Amino acid sequence: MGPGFDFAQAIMKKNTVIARTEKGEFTMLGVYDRVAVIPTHASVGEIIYINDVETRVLDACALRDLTDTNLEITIVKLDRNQKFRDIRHFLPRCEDDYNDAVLSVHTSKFPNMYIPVGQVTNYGFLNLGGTPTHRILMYNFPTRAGQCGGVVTTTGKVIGIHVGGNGAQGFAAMLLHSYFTD
Ligand SMILES: CCS(=O)(=O)NCc1ccc2c(c1)OCO2
Repeated sequence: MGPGFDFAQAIMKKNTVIARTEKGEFTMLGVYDRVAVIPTHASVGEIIYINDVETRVLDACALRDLTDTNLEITIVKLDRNQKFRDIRHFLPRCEDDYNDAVLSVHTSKFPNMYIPVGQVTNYGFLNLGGTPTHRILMYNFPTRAGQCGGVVTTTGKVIGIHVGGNGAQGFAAMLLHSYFTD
């Protein structure tokens, strides 16, 4: 409808796949080469389904900060025959607050879904499903089961992936440029 949705659509159309694990279907953001991200609670194993194709996992790393606190991001390297468009230059370098964000989801259950979530707070610490978690972004939208892995964007920036909610608020794990240096 406007330039926020324009940027979100551009990311969804080229840089997302549908990931299936034993824990469900997730929106999965491809970042560069064969490297993607998913919420750690997806419990990635040795094999994952990518757009319903059986795919070997070459590496999977559940990220934690230097206090050894959960970040709820898993970085996955996929044995896939095709590279993602490199979008690392759209990742923020530092922790921040944002205005006018969009949460975008693409699954069998929620195809081509775009939610204007509005203002995003650098919330920080969250007890997420009983797990102490850092670098959480919060938005005041009643997000629901099926949105985990959804991409949080502003115009020109890919800032997080949706990891939970409390019925009234939704929570995303930050994406930082420093996670994907090589
Ligand atoms: C807190 C429940 S939820 O429905 O908001 N999000 C799914 C979820 C489930 C288990 C988790 C988790 C997130 O992060 C750590 O363990």
